[PDB]
Amino acid sequence: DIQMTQSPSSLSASVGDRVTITCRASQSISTWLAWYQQKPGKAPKLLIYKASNLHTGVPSRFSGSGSGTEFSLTISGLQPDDFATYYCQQYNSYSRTFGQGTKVEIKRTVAAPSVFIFPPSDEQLKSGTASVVCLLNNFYPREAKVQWKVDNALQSGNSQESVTEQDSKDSTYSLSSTLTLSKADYEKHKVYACEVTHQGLSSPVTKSFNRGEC
Amino acid sequence: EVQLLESGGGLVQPGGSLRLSCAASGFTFSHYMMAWVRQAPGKGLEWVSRIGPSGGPTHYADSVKGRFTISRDNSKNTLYLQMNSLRAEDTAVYYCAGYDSGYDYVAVAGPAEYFQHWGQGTLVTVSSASTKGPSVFPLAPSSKGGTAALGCLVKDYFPEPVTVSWNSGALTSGVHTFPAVLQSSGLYSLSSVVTVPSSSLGTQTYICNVNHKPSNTKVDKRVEPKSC
Amino acid sequence: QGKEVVLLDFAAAGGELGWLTHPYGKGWDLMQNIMNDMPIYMYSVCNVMSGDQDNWLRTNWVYRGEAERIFIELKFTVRDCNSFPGGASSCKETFNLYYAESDLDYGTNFQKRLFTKIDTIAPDEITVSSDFEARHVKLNVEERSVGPLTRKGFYLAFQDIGACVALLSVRVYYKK
Repeated sequence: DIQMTQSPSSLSASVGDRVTITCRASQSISTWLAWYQQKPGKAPKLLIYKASNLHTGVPSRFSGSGSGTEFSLTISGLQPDDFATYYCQQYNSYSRTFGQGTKVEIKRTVAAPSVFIFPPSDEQLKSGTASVVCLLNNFYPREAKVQWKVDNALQSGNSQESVTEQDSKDSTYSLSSTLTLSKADYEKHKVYACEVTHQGLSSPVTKSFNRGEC
Repeated sequence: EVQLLESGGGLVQPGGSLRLSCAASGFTFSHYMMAWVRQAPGKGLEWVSRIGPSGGPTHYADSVKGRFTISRDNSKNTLYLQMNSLRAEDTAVYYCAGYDSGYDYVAVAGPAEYFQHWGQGTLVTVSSASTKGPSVFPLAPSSKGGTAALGCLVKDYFPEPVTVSWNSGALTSGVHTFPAVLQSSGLYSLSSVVTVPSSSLGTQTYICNVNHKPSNTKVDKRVEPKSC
Repeated sequence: QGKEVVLLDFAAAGGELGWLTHPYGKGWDLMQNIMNDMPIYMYSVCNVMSGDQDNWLRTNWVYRGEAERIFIELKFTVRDCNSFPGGASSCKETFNLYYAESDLDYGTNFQKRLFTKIDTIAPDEITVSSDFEARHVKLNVEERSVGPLTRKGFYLAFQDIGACVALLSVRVYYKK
């Protein structure tokens, strides 16, 4: 089949900027390419078709170019509501394949996360299970590493992570990782540390606690 | 004024079936090519199927072929999708989409077509889980100089969503309620956190209010910070 | 025999022949398509809703040789205006064929004011909306000629004024 490949997969821009997103076909598709916008929790909307024709109603700050293999969407003078995900779709064949997406995010200053760690509650520890929680709070670039350690010993397969979308106030992200263990395992050990690596930190920050003594 | 409304979405066991509907209004439905496109949670868009104006030519994505059927009733202005032998992988928002040649300003038609108009979509969850209320547990801090964070862990519920507020809505600033994550067991888990000055901790009351409509769970959980 | 001698043959170039378009960006564009299990290239424009359209396509400079009179055969499709809701007053179904002669090749320097009109070209068969959706193509053939040529070479040009037109063949010849 014809595969579509969008670049970059994410992009950071400020309002007023001019940004260009790329779409490449693994084989030729003439000019039969369409571009769509999608904001979160909403249906997509057509922006461009024919690989350069503007749909009715679509602002003229969007423009598309290309043919055969290489295509391009350009947005000049980003407005606040152009931060969204953009998809391409080829319609040269019946498979009607779309690209994976390009997310246009808002650009912002570097910001280290404030990091907190939470032991499991006495109420859960009744239930026979036990969850420890790390929180990274208000940081820019979304990229970070989070490492659980138990009695100073590395954990894997044992945790799940979750990130919020960009804050509408200060354009930061927050992240939480939950380390889930059985009660019997938990009661065995003492130091539950949370180690965090991130660009705004000149070195990795650790928050820890010892079960039994505050 | 072109309007498309999907319905029929909901929860179904693996191997089960479901039939979706799209109610169109504000245009001459009989002249449009109609399609379904879907979107697995956290993922991209995937064309599912299409049908011509007359009920005409039908095509299916290789991942759906032999299991799904598309049809239309041009006198009820309604589009249908019969989904059989469903699997966890078919879990998605299903979108109704339309194309009409009268707004396609090109001298010669492309071979496949593109989507001018989209409905708002309907969620199909295929899963062997049944409804189940969450446990709600506090995330307590201690007493350390600076700002402190504090929270609620809403754990082991099916299905989505859950709502959380703090102090019955009186506390709105710096609340972060995270996206739910599906656990290995099939149930969801989520945390809600707020930051607060640590000087508050001995003095100000912090209660999270969690509601889970599907099971009628409402719980006000106090979060008591830890002291020595 | 009165053999024909071909001076320019668009379809025969197989998509390798780029012509000048003016305004650059909006207006005519080269595209590719399959007709009769064969790849066919065409210049195309379909700006039928805005109604201030003045889009020009210009051939390459063609050497005249011994030709004193030339014959221009066009093959084209045009879509039915009535196939576009809200296009009553903006949509057209004709285009204009122009030419200009010169001793030198002006390259990308396009001066539409030096061009004289040969004719309005109009289709005998529009492409109605069920033809379009079935991917059948109503081909029209129109021939014109222009009188004694004097300079070393010539251009031909096609002005779109708001029609939905696809130009598949442009053949210029003289009769020996």
